[PDB]
Amino acid sequence: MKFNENFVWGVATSSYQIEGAYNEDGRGKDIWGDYCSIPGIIFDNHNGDKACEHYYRYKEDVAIMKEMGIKAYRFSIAWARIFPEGIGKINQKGVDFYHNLIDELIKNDIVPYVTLFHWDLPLELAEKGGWLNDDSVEWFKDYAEFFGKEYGHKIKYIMTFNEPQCTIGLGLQQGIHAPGVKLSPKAVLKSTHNLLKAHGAAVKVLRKVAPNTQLGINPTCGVALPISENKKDIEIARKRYFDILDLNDAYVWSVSLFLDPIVLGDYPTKYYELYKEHLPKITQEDLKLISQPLDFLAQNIYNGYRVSEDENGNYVYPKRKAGYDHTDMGWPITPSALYWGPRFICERYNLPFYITENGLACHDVVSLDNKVHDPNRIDFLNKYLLDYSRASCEGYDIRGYFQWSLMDNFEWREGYSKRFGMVYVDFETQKRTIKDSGYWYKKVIEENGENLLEH
Repeated sequence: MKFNENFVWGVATSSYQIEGAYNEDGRGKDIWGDYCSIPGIIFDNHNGDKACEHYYRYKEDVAIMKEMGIKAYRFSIAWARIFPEGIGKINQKGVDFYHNLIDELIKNDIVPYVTLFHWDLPLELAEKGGWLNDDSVEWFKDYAEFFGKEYGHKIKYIMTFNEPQCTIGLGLQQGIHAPGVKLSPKAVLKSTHNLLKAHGAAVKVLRKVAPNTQLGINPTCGVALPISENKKDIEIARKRYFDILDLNDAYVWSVSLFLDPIVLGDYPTKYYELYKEHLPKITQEDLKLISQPLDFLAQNIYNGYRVSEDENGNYVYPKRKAGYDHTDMGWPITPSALYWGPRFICERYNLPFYITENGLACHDVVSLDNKVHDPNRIDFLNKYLLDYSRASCEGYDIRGYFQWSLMDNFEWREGYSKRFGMVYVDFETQKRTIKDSGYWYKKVIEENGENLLEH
C-alpha cells in the first residue's frame, strides 16, 4: 500500500500557457501578454498568442488524456476570457469555451480541478493598480462569484491563487514575472494583503453560490531540507521552511507569509516585528475574511535545499555535490522535498493535502523513430513519488498528485525553450506526441503506485 485507494492521479496546465487565442473570441488582454510585448523580456520574444492552441484543440487534448487513463485534470480559468475588462461585461464565447472544456472532461470520466487565478490578471485591472487597489478584493470576489454560479454544479474542486509567491514576489518585488517591477515593501505587503483578502472573499462567496465545491489554495516555495533525520536538525529545517525573511532578501518567498493568515488566522509574529514600518492597514475583519475554513491545502513542490546553522544560530546552506542531478532548468533533483514539504505543511496546518504541481524540464526531442524518449523524467517522477509515498505510509493526510505539465507549453520568461509536459508539442504543426513518461504514468495510475522502482 504505497498510496491509498482514493489517491488522485492528475496532470496540470494553465490557461495562458496552453490556450492561445489571446486576441480572438473577445478575450481581453492580460498582464503576461502585455509583459511579453516588451522586447527582450521573454526568451527569443516568445509570447502566448498561439501557445498550444488548446482553445481550439481541447478535444484532442482530452482524448490524449483518456488515452493515458488520467482521472483528474488541473487547469486554470483565463479571467480575461470571461471578463474581458476584469469586471462588468461577460464574454459569452469564453463562457461557452469552459463549458465545452468541462463537458468534454466529464464526458470522458476526468474530474476537473479548477484554478481561478493562474497569474493572467486582466490588463484593465492591472492598469487600475492591480493588487495595490483595495478594490481588487471585490474584483476577484465577483469573478469567483460568477464562476461558482455558472459552473459550481459540475466542479467539485476549486483553488483560488496558484503560487502567489510568483505573482507578488517575482511580479512586484523582484521584477522577474509580470508586470516585471520592483516596488517598495509597502506596495508589496499591501499587494500581498489584498491578494489574501481576495482569496478569502472568493472562498466565502463560493460557499454560497457553489456549496458542493471543495475549496483550497496552492502556494509554492523551496522546501527546506534537514541535513539529517535528527530531531535537532529537523527543527532547523522546519523553522526555516516557515520563517519570515528579511526585507533585503526575496522576502515574499515564504510559506507562512500567505498560509499562516489563511489557516491560522494571522500573520506570523515575526511579520509584525520585521515589517513594522511597511505594514499595511490590517483590520480584524481582514484576518477573519482571509481565514475562511478550507477543505484542502495544496502546494507546488519542485525541489528543496539543505539548511543548517552555525554556532551563532545563523542559517548555513551547504554546497551541492559536483555533478548533481539536475533538470533542463538547472534546477536540482531533490526527491526528498516531496516528503519534508508535505510533512511540514500537514503538521502545521492539518488539512487534506494535494501536490498540485511536480515535474521537471527535459531537453526532449522527437527522435528518428518519431517517439519522444524521456527516461530522465521517468526517473525524476519515480524518485519523487517514492518519498511522497513515504509521507502517505507514515499516516499523513495525502490525497493526490498532479504532474506538471500535461504538455510542453509557454514557460513564462523562458518561452518555449523549456519542456515540462508528458506530451510533446511541436509549436508549428501543433502535433501532439505522448512521451515515454506518459505511458509510464498510465501504468502508475492503474497500479496505484505499486510499480514504482525502489531504492
